[PDB]
This record gives sequence, C-alpha cells and structure tokens, in this order.
Amino acid sequence: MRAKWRKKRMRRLKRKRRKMRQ
Amino acid sequence: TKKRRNNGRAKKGRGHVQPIRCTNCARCVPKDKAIKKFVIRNIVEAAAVRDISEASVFDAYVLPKLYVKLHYCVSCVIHSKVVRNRSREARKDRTPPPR
Amino acid sequence: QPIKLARVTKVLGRTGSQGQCTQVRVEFMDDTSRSIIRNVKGPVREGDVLTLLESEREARRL
Amino acid sequence: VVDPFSKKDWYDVKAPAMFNIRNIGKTLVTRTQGTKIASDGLKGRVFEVSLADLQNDEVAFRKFKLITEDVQGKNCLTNFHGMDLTRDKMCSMVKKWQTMIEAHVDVKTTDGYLLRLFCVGFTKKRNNQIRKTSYAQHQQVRQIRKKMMEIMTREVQTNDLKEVVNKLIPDSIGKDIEKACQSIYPLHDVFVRKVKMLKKPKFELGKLMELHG
Amino acid sequence: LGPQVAEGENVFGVCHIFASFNDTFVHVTDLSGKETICRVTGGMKVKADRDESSPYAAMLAAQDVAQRCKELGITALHIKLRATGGNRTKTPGPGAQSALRALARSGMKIGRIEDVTPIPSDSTRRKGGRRGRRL
RNA sequence: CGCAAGACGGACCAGAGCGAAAGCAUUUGCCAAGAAUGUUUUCAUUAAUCAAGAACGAAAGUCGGAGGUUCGAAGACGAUCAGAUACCGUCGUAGUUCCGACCAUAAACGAUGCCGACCGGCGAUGCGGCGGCGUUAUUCCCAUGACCCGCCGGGCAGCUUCCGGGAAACCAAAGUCUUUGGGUUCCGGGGGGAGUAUGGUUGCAAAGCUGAAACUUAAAGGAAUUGACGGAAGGGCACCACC
RNA sequence: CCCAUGAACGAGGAAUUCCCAGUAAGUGCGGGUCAUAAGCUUGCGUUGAUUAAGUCCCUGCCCUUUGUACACACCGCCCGU
Repeated sequence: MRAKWRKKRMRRLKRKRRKMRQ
Repeated sequence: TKKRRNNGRAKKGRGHVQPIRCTNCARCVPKDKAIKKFVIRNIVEAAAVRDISEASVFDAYVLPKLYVKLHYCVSCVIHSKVVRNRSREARKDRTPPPR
Repeated sequence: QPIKLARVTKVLGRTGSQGQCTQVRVEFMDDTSRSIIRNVKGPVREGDVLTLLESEREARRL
Repeated sequence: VVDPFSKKDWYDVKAPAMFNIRNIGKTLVTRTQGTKIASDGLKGRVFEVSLADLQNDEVAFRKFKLITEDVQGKNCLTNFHGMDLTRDKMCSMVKKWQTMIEAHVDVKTTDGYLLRLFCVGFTKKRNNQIRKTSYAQHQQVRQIRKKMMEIMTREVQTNDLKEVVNKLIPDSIGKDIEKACQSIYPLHDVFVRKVKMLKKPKFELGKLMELHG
Repeated sequence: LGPQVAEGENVFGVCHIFASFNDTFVHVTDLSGKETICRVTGGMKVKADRDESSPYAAMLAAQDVAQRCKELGITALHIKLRATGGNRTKTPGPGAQSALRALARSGMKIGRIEDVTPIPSDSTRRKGGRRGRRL
C-alpha cells in the first residue's frame, strides 16, 4: 500500500474516533 | 541509488525553478529539467517548395522560416525518441549528437 | 507531363517498407549540369536509362 | 439567386506620398443602400503592407499598417497607422547567448499624433571573442535602454508624422541607437520593433490630401 | 462581379490558413481582412471528423477556395498561416502544407508568406492538468 | 476594427545570479537592506555552536473583505471497459488572484548540520580588484566601455586522478578513522505494531509538536553481479518471416 | 473388371501452409506397409515453371543497452476490501 494512502486512512480513522469521543 | 549527479536537471545554486507546460501533454515540468528543442524549419515543406516558388509573384522571395520552441517532459521526450536511454557510462556524455 | 531520360551514375541504396525501391542518382543527358535522386521500382542497373513521368518530383534522400 | 458579390464595388487603396508605390491594392465593399453608406464601411480599414510592396528598395520584414481616413472617387486614401516587424525576423533575431534590450516611449509628434515606439536591440559578440556569451550587466542594459528612449523621443517629438514615417522607412532611429550604444555595449540588431497609433488629432481632410501629394 | 482591371495585372487577397489539429480553415479575405471572398473548411469536404484535419480535406478546400477566388477576379494571395496558438500548440496542423500546395497548384499566384499564430507574452493556465494529458 | 476584465510575464533564460530557507524574471522611480572585492581606516577577543525562546517558512487548507480571465478538487454528463465510482472529452463549485488573520507542514533534497585547519591537477563561469601586446566606440589624447592574455580573492559548478575513504554506488569530500580525541548542536539502535493509542500542548477547524505498550516476527533492508522478464530503446537474422 | 438412372463445380468465407533452378508442380515404379494388398509416408526417376538476389513491416528467434521489488525467474511478485 502507498504510504500516503495509509496516512489518509489513519487520519480518517482519527476523525471517526473524534466523532466517537466528543 | 542515485542515477545522475545532477538529478536529471540543472538546479545548481538555487532552490526553486519556475515550471513550464509540456508542449505534448501539458505536464508541469521544471524549466531546467524539461528537454528543450528549438526547431527552425521552412514554413513550406520540401515538396511544396517547388510549386510555391513557381507560383510566387516575386523573384527570389525566399520563404520565411518557422521558429518553434518545444519543451518536452521526460516521458514525452522519451516516447517521441527525442532522447533515449543510454548505458551507465554513456549517460555522462553531454555533447549533443552531431546531426 | 513530358517524358525524359537520365543516365544512372551511382546506385545509392535499397529502401522500402519490405524493400522494393532502389534509390539512385541520375544525370540528365540534355543538360548534364543537373542531377536528381529517384527511387525506381523493380530490378535496376548501373549506367542504364530510366523513364520518368515527372522531372520536378524527388523521393527522400538518406 | 442571391449573390452578395454582385452588390459589391471595388475601390483602389492609395498610400501616402511617403512611399514610392501608391496603389497598395483593391478593396471591395457592398454598394450603398440607405443609411448603410459604402464610405463608412470602408473608412477605418487597416492594411498591413510590407515595405517591399510599398518601396522599390526596402526590406520586406518591415510592415506598415495604413488606415483609410477618407474615400473619394472609388479611391481610398490611407494614412499611417502603425509599424511592425514580421514574426520570422523577430524570431530569428533572438539568439540564446546574448541579451535583448527592449525599450518603449509614448511620444507625441508636433501635429498631435501620439505614438508608442518600441525599440529592440541585442548585444554583439566581438570578432575575436572567445567567451561563449556576450551578456551586458544590468546597469549597462539600463544605460542602453535610456539611450534608446532618449534617441527615440528626440527623433519623434521634434518632427511631424510625415518626417517620422520618412525616418521609419530606412529605420534611421535604429541605426542612430546602434551608433550611440557602442560606447556602452556593442549592439547587434537594433530596430524600432513596433509603432502603434495611440492617439490621433482631429481629422482634417486638408492634411490628408497634403499627405497624398 | 470582378474588379474593373483585368487579370493580366495581379489583384491581391489574403488567405488566412488556420491549421488546427482538428480541421483546416482556408479563408480568403480582402487585403484589409475585413471583407471575405470565400471561407471553406476541411470539415465541409469530408463526412468524418477523423479526416476533418487530413491533408486531403485541406487540399480540397484550397482547390475550391482558389476556384471561387478566380471566379471573382483574385489572381494572387497573401498567405497568413496560423496554428491554434494561445497556450496550445504553435505548430500548424497536418493540413497547412497541403492547403498551401493545392492553393499554389490551382492556378494561383503566391504573394508574401507570414506566420500569425497567437503567441502570448505569457498566458493563462493551459487546459491540461499539472500532470497533463495521460493518454 | 475596437472596448472591458482578470490572470501571467514567453522567446532572451544558462548545470548563470541573488536570498537563511521557503523563494525570486516587463519598464521606471522611491525605500531600507546585503554579500563579495578594495582598504598601511577603526575597536580590540567583542568569537563558534547552541536547551529555553523567537523571526521566516512552497502548495494545499481555514476564517472575514475584494475580485473573479483562465485552469480546476468535488459534482453533472459523454465516452472506453467484463466492470471504471479512473485514465480521455464537454461543462463546472470550492479553490486558483489580491488584502488582513490563521495553519507551520513537503522527496521543505545535496535525501549530506554549522564553524575551523590541512590535503592533487585542469579548463571554464559570476562578482570585485590588479597587471599587460593588440582590436573596436565615444569623430582625435588619456579615462572608461566591448573584446584578448594572465593573476588574486570569495561564489555556482564541471572534468580528471592509485589523495584517501567506502559494502559498493560513488565522494576532493562522504578524505586527513583500530596510526581511532579541533569545537559544538540535532539525531539513529533488527523489521512490524506505529508516528498508532494515551496524556499534555497549540489551532476556529484540518491538524501540528511531544509520543508508547501489549503483541508479533527471522529477517526486513543497502549496494553491486548473473540470469529471466518488460504493453523499453537500438541493432541482426530467417520463404517452418515478409516483399 | 463391364453395364445405366448420377450431384455443387465462371477463380472457391474471414483467414492461411509449403516454396527459389532441374524448383512449385502433374505421373508412374520398389518398400514400412503385405496373404495380390495404398487414399499415408518414404525413395526413385519422369515432363518441368515468370515474379527473388531484397528488407525488418505483419510473424518469430537472437544480440546490445536499459528497468526490475522477478530468481519456483511475468503462468513471477504483490496491495487492499
């Protein structure tokens, strides 16, 4: 996997987690 | 590993070089990295020159030329055979082909 | 569309896609001061004569 | 059967007396029908004539744009509207191991004709020069450009449009600039690259007829 | 209708040849370019957009333009050849040289040749992306 | 043939210049800087590198204001395709532009910290200075410009070399290293988990800085060599290839 | 082996195979065949032909350079859902 797309997935995961923990 | 000491460009002593658009694909390529051709060709072909000169209202009108500057990117310049791959030793050579 | 003759002076080479044309230099008789390059189809020789239907047309050289 | 070109009349287009050859060619306009006068559809037309087709022994890369200021008796009387160089000449003049010094002046002649003159010059490689390049430093370029500006202003603001065009035909301004700049950096191809009509005075038929004879 | 002066003395027009890689324009105008005599394009002479810019279509267009200009009494032509210009290609399309050849072959006199494609002192952004066309 | 708007400064333009880096290309003027050279001027150790702290920092992005030409994330269609939520095409929003406030990240690269010394050669080039046959311009004299031939000093580089080094690629530095110590900052410790969780801090947001562990694994990896392969290029051959 | 009712057959689909001088071909003969045993093959003569003396396109095989994360070697390796 391209490293920048792994970074993008991690950032989307972090955003989803931020929505999880408000 | 490093293929070229100059990294395939002429960006020595500066930080940024303005980009240009490839004449073929319109890709953005640094002006010092793009492969530059200056083609000075007769505005009429060597076939049409006879008819055009015969039909001219002047005597020895000398047809004008056409001065075109082409800025190929590396992919387009390789595909168009303007430059080609060279051996590891022959890569260092910088004299233009004799033509 | 006049027809004229020119003597072959030097068989330059063989060209063509699969190879059918002989590129050759021909010197005109009636002038002998002008020579041209023509790609003749078929088996050609050295020193013979060739019948051209157009004197103002030349094929690619080299 | 409707043919627009059976409605059209052909007029001769004349050049001002600044040129050896007067008949620059023919122009066709639809015949007058009501308020759609042929004269008004014929006035304000720009003809780009090479100086070779305007003078017997002059360069062909210099073009003059002449504008039709009046029409009488199937005859269009053109006036000087601008000057230019052909693209081939300018493209040939720009080589890659020298500097191109470019200057421009907005200057009015003594008869209200406000022109914009562009001058272009190139640094000259010496006949014994071994260095590949012939670059002038920035201050040298500024001095050359100031000399260009002052010489063009002197050659334009002092005379009228007739004498201005008369010195444009052999391009004496370019030769003067080339002569003056050998003390700064020798120049190679000095030309008044382009002249354009910025402002005209009020139209007076008397002066136009004066130019046409 | 024809100019009053016969064709023994040349009457000049300006043939603007616009050779883009999609078709060819052969457009004869008055010396001032304001008034046009005949403008026929390579797309008016083929039924496929593939050959809209082919040399054959350009030669047909030049032949028809030359015949139409001869019928109105224009014997000589000033040539203003132009490519697409702007940000796009400065090289004329494949039909430019064929159009000029067929214009000179159709009993027409050739005046001065000039290149008039629009070259910017600098331009807007080119149509392609920063990576450009990728086909 | 004009007019309006916004964007951008082609060719000249270079392994050329300047800037701490990001970056910087129409003219002219103003403003404050700056290196290098020159210096038998002045001070006289005032210096190097630096936790903390601070300035600047491409692009994208975020707030307001102006503008809004082109191009154009998203999006709408048209194609291609087994399928295309892409490549190609027509439009096209944010954005791209400027002003103010944020953001502080890039393969922000020379993937190479800064200061100092020593260590081969050569030809170029930029700036300054010095010396000198000769040519050319300012109508003629010196000065000065443009050339020519050298020298010196810093600078961007190049070629060459059994300097030496290195796993080699390669590097006059990546040399002067088991014959190991000139000064100093930052920083790495098998591969993943992971630049993730968590706490803290910064931000309007997007996110930035700091930053694990459990667990898992015998290899990941660097350079080079020989093959094989290539919808890479160039050559050569053959009526089980063609003409 | 003899007798008669006897069928497309105006250059034969896209597309293809084998061919350079006693050659493509049309014809008979001895064999592996075989108890006389040939529509196959083999070997032999037999009458026998114009494009070809070239080239690298359609087809391939080789060579050099080059790229490689392939070496079980592209039918490889490998990413994610």
